[PDB]
Amino acid sequence: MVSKPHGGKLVNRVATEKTKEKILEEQNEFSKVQIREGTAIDLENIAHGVYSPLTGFLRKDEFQSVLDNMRLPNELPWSIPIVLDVTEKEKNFGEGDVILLYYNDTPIAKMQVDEIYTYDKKEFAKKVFKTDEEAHPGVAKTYALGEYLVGGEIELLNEVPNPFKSHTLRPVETRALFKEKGWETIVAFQTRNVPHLGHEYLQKLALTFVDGVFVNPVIGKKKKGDYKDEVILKAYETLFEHYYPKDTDILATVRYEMRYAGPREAIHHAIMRKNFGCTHFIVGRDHAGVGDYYGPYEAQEIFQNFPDLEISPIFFREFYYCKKCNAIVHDRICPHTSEYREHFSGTKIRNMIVNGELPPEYFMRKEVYETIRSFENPFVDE
Amino acid sequence: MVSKPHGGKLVNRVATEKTKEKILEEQNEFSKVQIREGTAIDLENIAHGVYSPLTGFLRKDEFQSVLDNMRLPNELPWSIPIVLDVTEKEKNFGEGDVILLYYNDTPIAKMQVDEIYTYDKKEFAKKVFKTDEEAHPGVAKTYALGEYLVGGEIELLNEVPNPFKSHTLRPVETRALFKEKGWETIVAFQTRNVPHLGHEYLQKLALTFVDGVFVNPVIGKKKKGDYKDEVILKAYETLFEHYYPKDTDILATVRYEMRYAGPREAIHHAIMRKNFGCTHFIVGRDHAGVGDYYGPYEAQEIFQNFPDLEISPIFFREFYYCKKCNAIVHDRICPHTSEYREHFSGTKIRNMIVNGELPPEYFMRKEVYETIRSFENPFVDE
Ligand SMILES: [Zn+2]
Ligand SMILES: [Zn+2]
Repeated sequence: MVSKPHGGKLVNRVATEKTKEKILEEQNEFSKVQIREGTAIDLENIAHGVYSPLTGFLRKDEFQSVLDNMRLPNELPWSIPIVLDVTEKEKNFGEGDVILLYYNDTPIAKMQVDEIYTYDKKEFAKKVFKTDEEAHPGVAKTYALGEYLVGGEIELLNEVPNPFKSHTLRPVETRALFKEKGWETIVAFQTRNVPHLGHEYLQKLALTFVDGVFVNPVIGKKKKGDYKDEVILKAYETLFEHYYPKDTDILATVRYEMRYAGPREAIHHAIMRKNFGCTHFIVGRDHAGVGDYYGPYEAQEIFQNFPDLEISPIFFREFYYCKKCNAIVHDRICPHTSEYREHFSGTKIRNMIVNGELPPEYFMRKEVYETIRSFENPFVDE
Repeated sequence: MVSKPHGGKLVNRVATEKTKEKILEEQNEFSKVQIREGTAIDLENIAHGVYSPLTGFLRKDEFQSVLDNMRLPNELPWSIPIVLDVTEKEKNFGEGDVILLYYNDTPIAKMQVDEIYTYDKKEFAKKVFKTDEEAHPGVAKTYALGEYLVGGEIELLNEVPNPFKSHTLRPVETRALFKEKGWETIVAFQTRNVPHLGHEYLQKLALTFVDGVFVNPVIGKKKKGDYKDEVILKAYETLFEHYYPKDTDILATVRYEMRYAGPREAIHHAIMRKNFGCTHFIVGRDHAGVGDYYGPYEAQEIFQNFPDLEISPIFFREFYYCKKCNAIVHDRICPHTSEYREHFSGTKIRNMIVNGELPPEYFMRKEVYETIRSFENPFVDE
């Protein structure tokens, strides 16, 4: 098969050097609106076509459509609302104006404001997140938004500084990379942790029916205790060098603030990976879900409502390392009792390292452990 | 699918207790013909339906058809000639007579002689074995046969004494066993050696797409150096107990003298396994072939000429244990050089044990080794 960008064509909303030049000369005659970091990232994903066919923030009819149907008005799958919020005090502009969107003191984007509209916060929250419980991070963030959403097209002037720009290839680059290597089918594997054997098992299992693997670590906010992103990248570089043939794998990052919308977000992740050029998308259990809100297989079941998605989700059956079979196996072929079975848990393996323990090599490749240990502190303190 | 016996129906040519009674009272009025042990085994396989639809030894038109087309006159696949040979001196009978076939001083079968015919030994040999080189065991055995072949139906009175009768279930028993366990698809795995990890890998790999596995050790002539058959059976019993879930495997023996006909014999083995009730038949490299006569994949390629065989051959791609991946892998997913790779060789593993060495556990399950070692001598001295 061939991977076509969501909506037919890859969006490019980067500003010409002529536009960025004049904007900053004439910036005092443009209303400024402050945005959060998550939004500045959304704006680079719009500009670089990661959110194709979006060309800016959603207008009213599109927002309502996304809430009610997870589709755009024209029926194209779209499941995560991409919106810009302002309060009454922050609203120093009107419909038709051109405004500048600032992150701190940096102008990130100019925006042609098409529509300024209101919304029901309780409907927003319940429909996106399937709950109106304030304990849910996303419901809490929805309830904190400004009263007004602002729809219209953007042009990217500046982007938030990225330490790993070298790894952050945009969709036009990953597509050309797939084509150079002769890959017609490509499987996306999304992660925010170092690779364990379970991860490798799935990726090499996909290698049997797909030409290549696109490992796509997400750069986002870090809880205290997570692996530093540098660590995830170096660990994966060690894995590929030592255990993968050379023309089977591509590693590039993408910046994206998780909304923890559960199954509604798995569709979004598939759309982003489609835009990168992928034909297939591995989906695991509890994907982008928050415990006690979404079922483990919920994020798999939702793809039944999107036959038209044109990227193939891949669901794998349960598996575990067996210490008597000495192999990754499954219940159908292994008769051994629970003490021989080791289920893979990125969290248990991380806590091991945090507690000063060595993961067995049926959990973690020796060389991957040595790479993690080569950092004086591989974990975020903030 | 459902497994139907070759030709539609399972042959039973066992003699009634009334026939065996009178035959031995009136034996002095029946010509006796001495047969080889291989032939007495052929006769039990005919009687118990292992050779369905055969009901005795082939007549002239059928023999010619099998040589030229590997099919019976009615076009049914049949590839190995099942014939009874006598010399001029041994021929104490005529067409229409009823004769007794003796192995030593034991009457094994009575036979209604339909046809006594001649044949060209050089054609026989070249067509069955693809060579007329006397160095080929089968060509040498063909050249030693009596000048006359004898066609006609048999009835089994006595069979060669079998130490493992308890394991030698006939096709009517294995079919009923499959049905009792609810297996609709069954895969045959044929062997004459103890199980190594490669064997287990294939059998459990088949378990993913088939309901059960039918491991079918062949009892036949033993070269000096082979494992005793008792050892193969106990080793497999240890393997299943320790590494297989309980309702996935069935182990029964069959007695059969290999003709070393290469690909022509792989079709015969599939027909025998079909008659046992199997739907699928694993075929490995150099199956029933003699080195420097048949290609490694020759025995796979021949099934292209038998679409109508109604038992599905299974061909597996190359694989090997990797001592850095620590797993059975393949070239597509493993980049490591030749010193990390261990290809499975039942012969190399046997020579290890003969030379007093311990096979690594990536070659042989600890418990399987301990079972073999539990015999004071696990190898045949003659
Ligand atoms: Zn096990
Ligand atoms: Zn390897």
